[PDB]
Amino acid sequence: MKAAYIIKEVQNINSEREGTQIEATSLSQAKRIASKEQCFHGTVMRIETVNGLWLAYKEDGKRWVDCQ
Amino acid sequence: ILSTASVLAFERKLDPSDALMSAGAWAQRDASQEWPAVTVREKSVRGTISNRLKTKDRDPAKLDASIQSPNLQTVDVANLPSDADTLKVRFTLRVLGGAGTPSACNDAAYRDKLLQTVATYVNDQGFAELARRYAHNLANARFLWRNRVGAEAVEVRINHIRQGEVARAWRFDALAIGLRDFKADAELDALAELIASGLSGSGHVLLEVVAFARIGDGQEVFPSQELILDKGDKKGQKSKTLYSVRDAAAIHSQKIGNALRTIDTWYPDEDGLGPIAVEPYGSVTSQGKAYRQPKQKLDFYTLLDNWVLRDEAPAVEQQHYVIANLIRGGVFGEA
Amino acid sequence: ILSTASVLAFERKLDPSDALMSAGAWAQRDASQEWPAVTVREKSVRGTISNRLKTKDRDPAKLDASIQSPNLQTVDVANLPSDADTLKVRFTLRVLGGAGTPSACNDAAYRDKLLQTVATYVNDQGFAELARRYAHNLANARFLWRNRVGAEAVEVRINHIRQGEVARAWRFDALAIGLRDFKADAELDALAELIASGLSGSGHVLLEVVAFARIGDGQEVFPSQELILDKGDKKGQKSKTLYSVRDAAAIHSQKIGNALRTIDTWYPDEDGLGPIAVEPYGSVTSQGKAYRQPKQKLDFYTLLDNWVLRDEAPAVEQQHYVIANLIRGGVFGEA
Amino acid sequence: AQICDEALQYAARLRELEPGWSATPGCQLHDAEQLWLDPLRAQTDETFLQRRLRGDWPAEVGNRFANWLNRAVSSDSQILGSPEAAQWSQELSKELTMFKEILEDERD
Repeated sequence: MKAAYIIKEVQNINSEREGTQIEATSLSQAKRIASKEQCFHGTVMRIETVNGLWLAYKEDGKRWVDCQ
Repeated sequence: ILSTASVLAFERKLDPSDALMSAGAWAQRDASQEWPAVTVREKSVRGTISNRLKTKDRDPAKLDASIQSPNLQTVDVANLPSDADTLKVRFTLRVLGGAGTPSACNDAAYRDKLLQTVATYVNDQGFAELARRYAHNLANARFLWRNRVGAEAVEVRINHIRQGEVARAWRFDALAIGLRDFKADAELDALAELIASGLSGSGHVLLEVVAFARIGDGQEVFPSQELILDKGDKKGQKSKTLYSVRDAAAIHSQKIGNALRTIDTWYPDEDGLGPIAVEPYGSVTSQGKAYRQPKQKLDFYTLLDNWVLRDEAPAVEQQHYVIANLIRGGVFGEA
Repeated sequence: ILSTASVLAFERKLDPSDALMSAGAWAQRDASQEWPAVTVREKSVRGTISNRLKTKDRDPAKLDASIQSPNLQTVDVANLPSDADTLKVRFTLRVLGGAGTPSACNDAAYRDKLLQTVATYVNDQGFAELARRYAHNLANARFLWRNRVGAEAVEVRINHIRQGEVARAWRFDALAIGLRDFKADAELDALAELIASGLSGSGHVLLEVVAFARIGDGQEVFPSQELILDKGDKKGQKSKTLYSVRDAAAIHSQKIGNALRTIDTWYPDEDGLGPIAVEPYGSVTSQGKAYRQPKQKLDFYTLLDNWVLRDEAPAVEQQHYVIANLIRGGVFGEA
Repeated sequence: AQICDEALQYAARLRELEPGWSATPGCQLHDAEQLWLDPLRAQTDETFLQRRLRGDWPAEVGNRFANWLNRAVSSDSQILGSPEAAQWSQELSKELTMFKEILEDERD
């Protein structure tokens, strides 16, 4: 249940940084942690596994687009 | 009440180009038009492991097992030819002017107040400090990033280009003009008045900037570095790729622009480090530190909202920094 | 508390160039500027199977079935011309200086402690032992890796090149100087003082290192080896690809840089094995072993972490090794 | 086992479906394979490549296929250091021997 997730907050939908690692129960919990840990205004969150597979992203002002 | 605008976008004044690098022999820098370009080619390296192990890989047998199977890479390398000792980095710089007018703004009243504030700054003290510091960054070859640090003799040639040819040409010694002091000169103030006329909008300026570097016969020059796709193996890894426009190594335009913006000596921490680049929350990423933190009232955004909305004009150094940020460009405004 | 920094990145001092190899006859070594280069060409080989058999393919019929079908390759080979008995390997070496200052570092206090540490090192003793050993590895042609082992007579000419020409010329006998003993000499002391004036930051040093080797008429020279893409059939397999810059064989520059760094005599194993190349976890990849394992407290990382953080200065040989590692460069720092 | 069965069936339908292995030559086809072109090199060329396939017995493809399989294991130091690497290499060698001996008898 305590699955590890990677949270990147990047400039547009296709930009890569390193993102911090959390440990959450569910993906709906990681969507709620990542929306709290958004430093800047015009950035785009994204949730990853530890290998690089995507889970979800969210532009600012819109809602969570969910691919895998 | 004059709230700030939701959108703001300032276009980029001081547009540089991609800096093409070519190679040739010193003492014929005046014939440096047919100089052949520095070609990016490939070479393959081996590596023993030299990183800090995480105490679990500190077994002797695991370490010997790691150093028995080394990583094979291919890297891009760029070198001068074996009969030339001068690197010629050549780019053009166009200064536009109209530094206050945004390219997007919702609130009209904020736009009038911001244009009024910028016109007040231009009337009180024109682009004279900023053009002096941009002329210093054009004078010393700071845009030569790592091709400068071991150079014997660097010479920068700046030509102001009118309708089809040069109108006024300069020639500097980039090693006498240090990387950390903004002194005065007789040619530097001429270049500063030219860039001042450019940024004010009272003239068209197109400077062709050439910089020669005495590095040595066939050493390693350092063009700008692209990023990698990394979909292949770890033996044909291609771990480092270099930028090149057409069979010719080059530095990115935004790296030249980051070098030209290194004018900020007004950050509240130690000035024994020297000038940094004008960024909001003025930060250097090689040193990983954020000067002008928002805890102190000295970042870009609090200075802008205090100067524009509630009319708290800061000192002339901080408004020099803010107008350098508006010349830099960006997207500002909340959501 | 002063923990270690997250990132650290020291530039490579002692930059060499890609060692071009040309060829000619001995006793006209003084006119060796228009010598034609050693070109990499191809030949085909036909090999029998020779490796060990893993106890299943030890059948006699399967063995004769394997030796009835040999492999075909097309190797790159580089030979001297049939009327030349001297290999000329030419490269330039540039000594930069400023060995203690990193390029990238997060912790300001770690940066100050490290700069203070290297300052106390250079104040208590200058780059005198290290420059002596670097001048030794320049003197004995160790950068000639396998072109040296069968040589009749090796001569190394080193020219300190000032503004356009040579300021101080050396000449050595590389067989008189052993590959394992650091003695004292007249010319080698002047060379060590020149490299000391380079590394200390007191001047511009650019040496042109030319090495002649009596190998014989038309023997095989050994340029560095490129890796192959492995794309085709096993008859035109192209098993060996040799490095070449422009129709001229060459040794990689990192091989010359590894050869100049063989100064580490201070590793805890037996000194009869000779000096090794200065690396963290000092390891020769030919012998597959890792001297200065992290179990002993003699690798680079624990020595630096004790010297900087808790002020435990080692013996002068271990700090010689540490400053040679800082001159070597690298990316240091954990995740 | 299912992996090498699907590899063999893929080779079977690719080699017996169309003449596309002998459709157009070039410089790069990985022509050391010779398993995806079984009747493609014998039915038209009876003396040229048929002796180059009957005497060679082209079966070295299992090693490149094995190197293709070694990307499927996660290249971690922990699974490399434990005995799972030895057990894994053991079962790959067994099923690779099976793939080799079935690839071998193609000339009959």
